[PDB]
Amino acid sequence: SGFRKMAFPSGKVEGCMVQVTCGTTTLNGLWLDDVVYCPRHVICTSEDMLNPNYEDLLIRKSNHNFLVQAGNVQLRVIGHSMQNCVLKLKVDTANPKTPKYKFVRIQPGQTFSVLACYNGSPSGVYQCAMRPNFTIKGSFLNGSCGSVGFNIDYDCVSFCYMHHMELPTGVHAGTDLEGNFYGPFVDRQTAQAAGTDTTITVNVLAWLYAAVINGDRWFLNRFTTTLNDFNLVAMKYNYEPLTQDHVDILGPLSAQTGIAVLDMCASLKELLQNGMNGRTILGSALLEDEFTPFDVVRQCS
Amino acid sequence: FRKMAFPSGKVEGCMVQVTCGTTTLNGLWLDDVVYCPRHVICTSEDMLNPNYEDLLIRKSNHNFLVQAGNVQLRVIGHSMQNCVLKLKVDTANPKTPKYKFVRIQPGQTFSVLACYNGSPSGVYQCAMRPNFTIKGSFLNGSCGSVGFNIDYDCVSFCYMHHMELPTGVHAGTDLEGNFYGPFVDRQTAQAAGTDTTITVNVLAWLYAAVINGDRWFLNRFTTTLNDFNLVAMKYNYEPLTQDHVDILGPLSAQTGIAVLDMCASLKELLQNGMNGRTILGSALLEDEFTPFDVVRQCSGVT
Ligand SMILES: *C(=N)[C@H](C[C@@H]1CCNC1=O)NC(=O)[C@H](CC(C)C)NC(=O)c1ccc(-c2ccc3c(cnn3C)c2)cc1F
Repeated sequence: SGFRKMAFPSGKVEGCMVQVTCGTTTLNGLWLDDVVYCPRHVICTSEDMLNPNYEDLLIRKSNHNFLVQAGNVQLRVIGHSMQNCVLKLKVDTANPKTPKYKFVRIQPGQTFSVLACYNGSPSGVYQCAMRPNFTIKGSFLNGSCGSVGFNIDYDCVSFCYMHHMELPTGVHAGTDLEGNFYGPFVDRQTAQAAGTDTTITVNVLAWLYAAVINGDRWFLNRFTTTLNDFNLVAMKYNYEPLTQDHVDILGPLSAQTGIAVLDMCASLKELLQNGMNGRTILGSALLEDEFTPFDVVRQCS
Repeated sequence: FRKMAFPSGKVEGCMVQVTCGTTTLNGLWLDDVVYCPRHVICTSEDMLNPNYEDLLIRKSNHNFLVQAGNVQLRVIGHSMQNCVLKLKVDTANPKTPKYKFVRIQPGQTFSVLACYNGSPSGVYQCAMRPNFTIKGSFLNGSCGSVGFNIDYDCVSFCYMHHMELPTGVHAGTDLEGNFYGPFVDRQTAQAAGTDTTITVNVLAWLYAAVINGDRWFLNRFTTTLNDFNLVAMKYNYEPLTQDHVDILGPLSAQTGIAVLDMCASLKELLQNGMNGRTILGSALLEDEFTPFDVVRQCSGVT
């Protein structure tokens, strides 16, 4: 038993982290085979970041302007290119610690682990979700750029996120490993707002099932609802609509607990309309939406 | 602020499986020794009432199967230290980090690398509760998973998982095999005492709120340590030790708020409540962030 926010073991990713420096600008890179991936704004000075013409800045750089360090060993850069907002540095040595890996672009609501790094050195690991407004509610300080998000399946690391920036509200924005931002953001030193965020309903439902599996049942009720009437209330409260695919992927939890998905939906509807009344669920005073159905099944089975 | 675990790679490189008969659990391979729970030498029926000295004298080195993945490590010695089994193996682990064995206090936090059949599955952050349980997340086969902190490049191992209690909390030992709390490695009804709130960590959390500009709860009073301890116990809060006051030193200096002034502010929060206001966005006080965790998350950690 037990239920905790849980990250993937980070060792396979730790073995890939390096430091990348251009001028006075240092951040993290990801070293896979003979290529180092990092945010392109490493090539900017402080004045460059206000309105950077990245292609001009990169054409004015040479290989020796990039200092790559794996621990105390300098890696010689022998080529460079740019793919969207990611800079790619070919080095003259293959990383012997390279895991089996893939690059994927995740969907809102999906979760991943973040290895927060500074100066190429791993600092901490934690679990994140892609928000519906395509920000992530991360924990990142100065120098964290180039830290990555990932999932692990068997022995294969699927990289899904590279960190680029923080927004005025404190949430974070970044790219996939092709350099394309999640969301309407740009790698420029300007204050940028996100769209209004919403709550990930399928994840809240998974977490309520987790609560039942671990003995928290006070929020249950006899009632059921139709899917449409649930979605009407959900949208009223800025919750994402629940699709039939969502109902289906909740099936295993429904069977494990004996609680139909639409019965649990009636419970959540009651919680939205009435609140928690000073009570807590799994120790939380708010409805948690950063566990997927898969996460709950994995931790409870 | 968010619970974050230490990077787990240095510990992942030390996880192995240990099997006796059909019982498999996890072990920790450091240099040429593997550490694991001694109840690996028990059958399910043995666990109801085990005699560990008598079970272990019937074992030889060749009864223990130690595997790093599919690779067997030959056992060349064995001994029991309290509730931990130590197996000397014929291979020194090339991935051995700099390490230490530490016994932590209630309230201290650590990362747990949850493992199954020697294979790391997940990492999460835990606090040792004042009743010497942890609110962990463990399935069957997780025994022998370890808890740790990392300081510079040194791994301090502080917990090895042994058992689940009726309330669903977890119990275990340090790496010298001494249980935290009054628990035993026997399959009987065991109860954790009623738990309490970790005062030193609530104070750390309040300092963290002040650092972020959220300081409505600061009052103009101070208190003595004795008076605060006596009041706090009436609210199911732990009393503070001198060591607690010391580890709050850095946050007190960073904010300019004496530890005892913050104690008086917390005392007011307890006697008067929150009154529908929040601290760091939350209506509950958080008690599983240590002073070190606050400094970690707010500053550059390795
Ligand atoms: C990578 N190392 C950093 C990570 C940042 C640093 C602070 N916390 C993080 O997560 N990335 C950057 O510094 C990027 C560089 C860009 C991509 C060129 N910039 C930012 O993260 C960034 C940009 C703008 C603001 C900002 C600007 C004006 C504001 C704000 C609030 N009110 N006004 C008027 C915020 C902040 C910011 F961190």
